[PDB]
Amino acid sequence: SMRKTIERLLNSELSSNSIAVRTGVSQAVISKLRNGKKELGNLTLNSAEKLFEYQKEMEKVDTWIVYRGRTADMNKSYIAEGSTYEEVYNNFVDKYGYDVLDEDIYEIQLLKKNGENLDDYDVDSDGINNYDKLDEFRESDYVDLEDYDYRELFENSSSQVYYHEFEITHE
Amino acid sequence: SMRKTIERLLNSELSSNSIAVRTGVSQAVISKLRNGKKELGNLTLNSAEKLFEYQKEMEKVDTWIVYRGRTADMNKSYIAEGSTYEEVYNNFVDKYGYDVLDEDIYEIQLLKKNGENLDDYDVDSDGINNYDKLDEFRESDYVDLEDYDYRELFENSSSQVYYHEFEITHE
Repeated sequence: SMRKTIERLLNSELSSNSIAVRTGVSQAVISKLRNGKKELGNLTLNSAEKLFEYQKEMEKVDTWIVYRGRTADMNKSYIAEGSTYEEVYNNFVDKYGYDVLDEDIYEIQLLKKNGENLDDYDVDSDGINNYDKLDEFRESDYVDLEDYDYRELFENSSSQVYYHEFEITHE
Repeated sequence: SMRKTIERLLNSELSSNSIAVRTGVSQAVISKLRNGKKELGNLTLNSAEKLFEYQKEMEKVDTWIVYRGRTADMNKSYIAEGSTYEEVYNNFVDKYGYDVLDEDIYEIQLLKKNGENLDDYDVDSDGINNYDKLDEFRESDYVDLEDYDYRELFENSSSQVYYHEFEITHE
């Protein structure tokens, strides 16, 4: 855990008790670090990591995502929000349901992520048609969708929502 | 220090006395770490740093980082490389420019690292809008970004590049 980051935490206006509660390091240690009775280099690696990780979180850039979707006819508009693409997807389905995005988009994304073949699953605009292979695939061990895959769930979709915009802010 | 690097040193074939003469760390401590008498967490920050800095210099020549960035266009992907995360960023900006990563991500990360409140800088999806206060901060005395911050500039970006992969030799 780098000393310069721990020093930024120790020279901060936070109370020694508040640092202790939030990090799990004793107030006694924090106080001795702040008054010079204990040198920072004398901290154990575990406690140094706890202080370093808390200060990194205090300096972490935040992310907020606003999704805007439009139908090809531009009659209907959709808006979903969240700090990750999964939360945006969850907000979208909570607001508009699970039948607005392309059919089986979640499963199709899983198949694409695992190296599977679209021809084998009879993928169609209506949806995956070969259900028996898909049920066997669920029994098969596979890698779960990552956060980026939830963004692709919107972008791979064209049946009802054709226009997809993701506005990101770090404020 | 970083555990992973120190764990490489202890596990890799070397003499505890040769480690002692090269690093200055007591042979008793190196032996106790290897035999499980001393846990790496209980090692003081001073000794952990001396062990880490040694292994780092012995791996500096062989250390390479490859970054891969995914976008909505499957055909369009970004590659950057370097011995440090900062070098990876410099290769990325030389090859692709400064308008691919999220707006003003470098400056926003710098502001956050220095404890600045983004409200004062009028941050939104367009980036920093209050250029006057940014000019004051640039002319102020501030802490520069450290190496891990450059990995974060890619990791926190989600507008154009939303999936980030780092391949590190760690040797």
